[PDB]
Amino acid sequence: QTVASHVPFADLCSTLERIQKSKGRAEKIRHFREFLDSWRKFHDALHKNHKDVTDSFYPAMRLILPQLERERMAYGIKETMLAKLYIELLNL
DNA sequence: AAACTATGCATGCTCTACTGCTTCTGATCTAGTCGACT
Repeated sequence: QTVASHVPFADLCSTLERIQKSKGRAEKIRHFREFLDSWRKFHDALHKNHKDVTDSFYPAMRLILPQLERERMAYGIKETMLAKLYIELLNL
């Protein structure tokens, strides 16, 4: 019953887009804090009955900070490979 | 004078081979990524 299974990726993408659009640091910090607080409240609500929980903010934190990813090996797809795959798949 | 048989022709179906054109597949080759070394 991980929290990440109830959080659409669209919400995280929208939060990141709002953070990027904002100019002042205050707005970015406010958006991130609101998202984290919502996640924490949902986590508390979900795990009321469970005693030992391994669920955390890792699923979103790893995506927010890809430069700190070490569990996942190199994807092997750089910009050129990604462009080639997009061209082939989209049938452009 | 009548019946049987040798001879031949015309045509459809089938195996077998050969020549040539087109397409598919195995083999011969450069770009991208990770890694080794110095």
